[PDB]
Amino acid sequence: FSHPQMPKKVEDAKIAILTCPFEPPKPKTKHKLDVTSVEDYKALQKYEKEKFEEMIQQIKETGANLAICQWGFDDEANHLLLQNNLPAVRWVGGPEIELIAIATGGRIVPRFSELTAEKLGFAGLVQEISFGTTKDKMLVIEQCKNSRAVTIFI
Amino acid sequence: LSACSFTSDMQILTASGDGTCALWDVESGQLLQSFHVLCLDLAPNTFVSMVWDMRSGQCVQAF
Amino acid sequence: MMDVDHQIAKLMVELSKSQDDEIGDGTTGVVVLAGALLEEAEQLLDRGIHPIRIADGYEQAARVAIEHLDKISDSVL
Amino acid sequence: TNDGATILKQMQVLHPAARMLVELSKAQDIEAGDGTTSVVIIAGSLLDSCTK
Amino acid sequence: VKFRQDLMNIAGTTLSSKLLTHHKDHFTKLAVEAVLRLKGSGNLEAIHIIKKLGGSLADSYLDEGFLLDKKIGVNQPKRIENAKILIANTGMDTDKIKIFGSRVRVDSTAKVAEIEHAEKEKMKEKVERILKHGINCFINRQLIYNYPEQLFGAAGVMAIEHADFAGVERLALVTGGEIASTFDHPELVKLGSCKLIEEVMIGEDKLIHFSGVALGEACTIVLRGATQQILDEAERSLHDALCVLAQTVKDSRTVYGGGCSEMLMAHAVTQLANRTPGKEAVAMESYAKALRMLPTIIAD
Amino acid sequence: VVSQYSSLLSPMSVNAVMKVIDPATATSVDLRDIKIVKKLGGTIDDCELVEGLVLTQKVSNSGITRVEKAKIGLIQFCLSAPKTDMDNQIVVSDYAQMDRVLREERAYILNLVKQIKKTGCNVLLIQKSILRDALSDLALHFLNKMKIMVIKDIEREDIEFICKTIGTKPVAHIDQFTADMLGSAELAEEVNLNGSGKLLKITGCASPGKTVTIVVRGSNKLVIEEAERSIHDALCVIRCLVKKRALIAGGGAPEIELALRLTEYSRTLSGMESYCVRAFADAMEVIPSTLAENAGLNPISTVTELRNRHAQGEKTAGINVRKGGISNILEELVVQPLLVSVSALTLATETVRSILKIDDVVNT
Amino acid sequence: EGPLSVFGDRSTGETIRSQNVMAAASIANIVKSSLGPVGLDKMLVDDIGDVTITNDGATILKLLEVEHPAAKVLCELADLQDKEVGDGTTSVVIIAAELLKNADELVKQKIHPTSVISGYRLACKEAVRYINENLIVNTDELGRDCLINAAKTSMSSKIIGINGDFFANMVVDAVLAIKYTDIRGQPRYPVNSVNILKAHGRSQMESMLISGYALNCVVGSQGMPKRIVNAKIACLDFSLQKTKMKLGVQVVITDPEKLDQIRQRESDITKERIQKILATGANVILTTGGIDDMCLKYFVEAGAMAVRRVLKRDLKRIAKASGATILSTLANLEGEETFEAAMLGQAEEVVQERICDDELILIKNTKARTSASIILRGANDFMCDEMERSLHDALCVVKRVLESKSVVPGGGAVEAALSIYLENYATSMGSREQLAIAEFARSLLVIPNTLAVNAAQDSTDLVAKLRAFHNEAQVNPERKNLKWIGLDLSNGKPRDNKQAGVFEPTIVKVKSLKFATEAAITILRIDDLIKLHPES
Ligand SMILES: Nc1ncnc2c1ncn2[C@@H]1O[C@H](COP(=O)(O)OP(=O)(O)O)[C@@H](O)[C@H]1O
Ligand SMILES: Nc1ncnc2c1ncn2[C@@H]1O[C@H](COP(=O)(O)OP(=O)(O)O)[C@@H](O)[C@H]1O
Ligand SMILES: [Mg+2]
Ligand SMILES: [Mg+2]
Ligand SMILES: [Mg+2]
Ligand SMILES: [Mg+2]
Repeated sequence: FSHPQMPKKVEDAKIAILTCPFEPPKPKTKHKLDVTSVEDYKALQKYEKEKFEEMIQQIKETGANLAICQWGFDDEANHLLLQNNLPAVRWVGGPEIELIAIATGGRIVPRFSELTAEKLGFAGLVQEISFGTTKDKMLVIEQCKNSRAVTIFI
Repeated sequence: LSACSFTSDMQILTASGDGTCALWDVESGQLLQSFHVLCLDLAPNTFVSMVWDMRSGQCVQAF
Repeated sequence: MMDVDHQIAKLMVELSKSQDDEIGDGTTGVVVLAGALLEEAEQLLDRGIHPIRIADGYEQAARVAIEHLDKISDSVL
Repeated sequence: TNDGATILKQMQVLHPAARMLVELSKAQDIEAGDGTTSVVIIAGSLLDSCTK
Repeated sequence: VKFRQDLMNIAGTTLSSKLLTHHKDHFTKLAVEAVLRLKGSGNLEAIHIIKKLGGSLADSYLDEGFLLDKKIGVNQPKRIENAKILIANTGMDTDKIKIFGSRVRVDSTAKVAEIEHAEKEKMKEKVERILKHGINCFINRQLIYNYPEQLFGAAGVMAIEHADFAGVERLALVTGGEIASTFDHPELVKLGSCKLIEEVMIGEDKLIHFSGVALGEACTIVLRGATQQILDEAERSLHDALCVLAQTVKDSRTVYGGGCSEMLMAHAVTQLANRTPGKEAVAMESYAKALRMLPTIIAD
Repeated sequence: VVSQYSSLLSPMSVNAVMKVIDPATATSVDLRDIKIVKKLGGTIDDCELVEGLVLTQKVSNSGITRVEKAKIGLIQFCLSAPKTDMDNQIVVSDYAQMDRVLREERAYILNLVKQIKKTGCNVLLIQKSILRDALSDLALHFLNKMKIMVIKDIEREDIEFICKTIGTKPVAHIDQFTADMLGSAELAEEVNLNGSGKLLKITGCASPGKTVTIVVRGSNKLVIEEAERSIHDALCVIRCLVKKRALIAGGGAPEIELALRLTEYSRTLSGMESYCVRAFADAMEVIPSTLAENAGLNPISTVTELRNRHAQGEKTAGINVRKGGISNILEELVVQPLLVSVSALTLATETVRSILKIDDVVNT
Repeated sequence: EGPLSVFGDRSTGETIRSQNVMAAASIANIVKSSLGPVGLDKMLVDDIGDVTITNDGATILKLLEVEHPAAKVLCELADLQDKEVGDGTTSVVIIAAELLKNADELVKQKIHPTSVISGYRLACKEAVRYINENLIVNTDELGRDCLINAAKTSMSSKIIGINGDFFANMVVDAVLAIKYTDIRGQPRYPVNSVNILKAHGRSQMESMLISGYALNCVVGSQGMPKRIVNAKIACLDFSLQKTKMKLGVQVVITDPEKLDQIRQRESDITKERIQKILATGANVILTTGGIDDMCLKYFVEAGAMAVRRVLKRDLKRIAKASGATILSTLANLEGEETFEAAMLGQAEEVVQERICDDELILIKNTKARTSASIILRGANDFMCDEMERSLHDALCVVKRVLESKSVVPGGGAVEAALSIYLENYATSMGSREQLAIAEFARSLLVIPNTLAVNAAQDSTDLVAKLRAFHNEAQVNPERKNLKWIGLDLSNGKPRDNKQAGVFEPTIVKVKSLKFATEAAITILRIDDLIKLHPES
């Protein structure tokens, strides 16, 4: 889990699979945004803050209990996720993202505006697993309804 | 010293045969965090040597 | 039989050869005794005593020991 | 220098026991600041007695 | 009480072989208290071991609170009683708006100065939002630049900066605070608490001391030694003792040492071998022979 | 090596330690509060104890080298053209905008300097700045025209020391630069060390809070380094006295008494450990032997005489180099804190015990 | 090697002491031949054919390539004496080496080095006290003759010694020219404000003392006049060039019509600045920055001089001498861009003088302050360089004499008197300090011995006669006038050096004694050397 103070065990998790980093949007085309006055600076600051709040609210509106991202996120998004009782994991690889989507029966959502309740996955138990005196953690997603994918832990 | 890829000019990425890259900043001059090396390419808040994340201080993608 | 290079080692070898020549027995006791004497002289020198004084004291003690050996000797047929 | 800790640090001793003595002098300097020469001599004398 | 006695015995047996056997009793009490302060958590990283050169090995101790090896700001107070901790992971250092494609493009330096004043006002408003929580101390994971430091000093608030991820996690565990990154909801963020914060003199380095902590589920063990090698070996021995104690806390089943377990297992193996025909009996006997060889080496 | 200068350095070191601590409360001394400055030239007799702050930086002004009743102020921002944290550019599309930019920059710098001057500040310290010009030519000219001493490139690590010394609160934005952030001082002068360099000394302060500076001078580099090391040793001795308030005699007296009493104790430890305790005592006998040997006396006779005198009943008896024999060492005022000897014994014994547990060497 | 196990060499005991004494003696013997009026200069080839001919000890020891640390100590001692006093650089090295040699001789006799160090310290303190109490002459009793004699003594042993009758007057006039007073009324003589220019050509007697300042620069453009009668000097610290916007300013053109106006203003800004400067009546304009061709044309049309790339220290000296003011920028406190006549310096003439196919600017008779400058003429560059070094020594000596108004007799008189007094006084202090002080007194005799040896004369009998004279002066209260008896190297006979005009500043002897004693103590304090092998 991204924030160390998040709960280590989630039951009946409604997983939301996302491939958009929880950061302010960025055009792919070479772009420059011009700030020409103090009002422009204030508008930009408010825009960033409202983008963070809006993305968190959009995630929370679907009723999800767990958010899985692929590209990571920054401090404000992490603390908002912790503050709204939304455990999350970041930097999940692409193959692992699609495996989670298959196992949990949830779709892969490329941006928050397209995230709905029907695209949410489901898992009976999502837990963080320790391995003794090694400070290494590994997330486990299991107890899915009709998981079409399996993993072997040796 | 092998790699001294000056970055976002607020930060400096430096590395050598030690094997642990170091993140410095110009103004303060304080080592922000030493990531547990010959290349220090940045994002074409993250860089690759193993991809590291500023926001978490850990390797995020290995290849 | 040893192939030594240090001069003091050669002195020890010649001491054993002398003991063998005059007596024929005790060729190992002399080396151990000399080593012990020099080992004690090491700390004596470290305490700040001129080595000539150490040698003179060793000679006096050796004279005393030889006299005592003559005293406690026993004769055989 | 006459300082024992500086003398020990400046010359690059190679034997592990000498390195430990250097660290001992450094620790004595840290805790007290004087006697950095006496402590090493005391340790050497203790080990010399340990020989016999 | 019997479990505490078992923890004592296990820590003593683990430390018997190592260099800490000189002060086995003191170090056993030290390690047992350090493990028990975790309140059943397995986080061995919550126990911080600080190695300070000089002093005797018996001078090592477990601080009743927590020790931080960071520094306080310039004009900020050096001592706070009944502290109200706020642990954060924010910028506090020329935090540019995260729209990387943005830039300032004007036609006069007066506009540039106005934008600079706007940036400074944004930092000031951020500091005011932080101070709205009603705090005395502020620990940030990242760096704090001169302007926020001056604002904190004028507010009479300690601003400990550059406390890394481990540092902020340990502070949150020991004081009960919440590692925040936004300050628009002061009522939704829990604040850490402790009776006293001050600076202590350990050897020749100055450290920040947290006393009378609230939760205390994080320990700082100070190691004093005569050489760096002694300090490293003491750290390794304490790591072994803490690991074994944590494992025993996780699983309380215990077996007797001093070769007793090896003798019992080897006796069972020999009993099995006496009932087995063929060369498998010889292999079993060799297995038991190795099991006996273990305490044989111990006695050797 | 600084023993003919002891009559100068020892009171200097005692005063330096006592200035930075509270005698009624302090249990330890932070030696970082006593800064030592090395300047080549002169002799060790030229060492001084500065009650104020000594800076090695050069005054950027010309002709303003002495300020009386100074009002020093620290600046952590830059006195140059405005430059936001974001990427900033100025776009010129008309010819009038050129001299408009010039005039507006001049007005901005002038406003900054006027705001600084209105507070009454006359000595300005500017923190070292990278990626931005801390001091501009316009800023320097304007400050010179208003009779303000300017010292730039102040290191970031010295801010705390300067603030504790002269009582200045650092200022990072011109908005908060007010009178109460200044630190008054009787004199701020840049002195000349007889052609061996220049030092800026700010002596006299309204609130001289627990900080002192020592200027070390010498003929060549080597004696200067050794003088600094010796002064540090003296400060550490006074720190030891501050920590544990116990004084013990010197000149080999503690080692002789320790060897005698440990031999007596070993005689009551019948068994196999008695030999080890005897060896311990004979090893502690070494320090007085070295003391006698270095003085040119006879080590054996001097050591045995000292041991006999200690056994007679007097414990403050040791090697007397001035007289050349054995005498009551307290008459020569050769004393040292007990902490030094206790720490020496404890650390040496721990190191020996650690070494005795090693029985193999493995090459990695 | 052995049980110590250190990767390097180690010398202990008498070996390292002898090595240190050998190194110090080598350094002393390098420069021993260049002491006193009968001394000789030296050639120093710089491995690529560069030749340096000098008699100054500091220059010789600085140009040499030394490796032994105990010898680097003496070289740095000479450099320190040069920096802090300016004279007696060879004497201090010689005295320190002799002190170290005699101290090691005592140590070899099982005298502890601490006793020798204590004796040396006591002897140095007593020698300083005796010099300050008995061997000083007040300059007010003599006048300008004392300064002239001190300068002439300074030029002795130098390439300009024979021409001392002229060079001493030149030095004294130059020093008195730059005299200024500060707060508390202490007169200060800021040497290094006398610019010294070297230009081969005519004989040494053709050296000129400029009543003003000499600039080693030329006018930017050939079109300007090369002589102004009533100069109005304006000093600038910025370049007079085409205006270019800084890094933070960018020119973006969307309407093509504005480009011509922008490019016009790009030079009109500098044109307006130059017009503002010239409108106040300035005739000579000196700037540390560059000047393009169009600005030079403006100055040509205005009929005014303009010198570019002027050194900053030269500009500061010009501003101080002429009463001008350095202006790094044209910006008043009203936010405008002005230049009023109050910043203009004045001079009675500015000339583009020609000196041996080279031209330089002569600013003559600056007002509001008198300045000085010296142009040295010689056979070649080596002569001019040695002249500059000797002239600097003379200026330093005159500065010391004018600041501290006490002088001492020269020619080894002080050394002999100190030797006699110290060997007499050693009988009262200590038992081994007696020997230490006696050896200090004997070591002080190396200066007259070297002076006598250099003159190819019997040193033994001359030093004996000098010692007898000083002993009679010390033991007979009625013959106290014999304290001034020194050495006359021309005839090899004792001579009253006070009436002979052979003087030195007291600070020279005092600082030489203190520095040499400290260096000898520092070297003598070593008894073991560890030389770690290089890592490569
Ligand atoms: N004047 C003196 N007379 C006799 N003994 C002295 C005198 N000064 C110092 N000592 C002794 O010399 C020993 C060594 O002190 P020193 O060399 O200054 O530092 P360190 O203890 O680090 O070697 C001390 O134990 C002290 O007792
Ligand atoms: N005219 C003179 N007659 C006799 N002795 C002189 C005369 N001029 C100088 N001396 C002596 O010669 C000594 C050597 O001076 P010198 O070597 O030229 O100075 P430095 O040591 O700076 O090179 C001086 O101590 C001085 O007393
Ligand atoms: Mg036999
Ligand atoms: Mg000491
Ligand atoms: Mg074990
Ligand atoms: Mg001279």
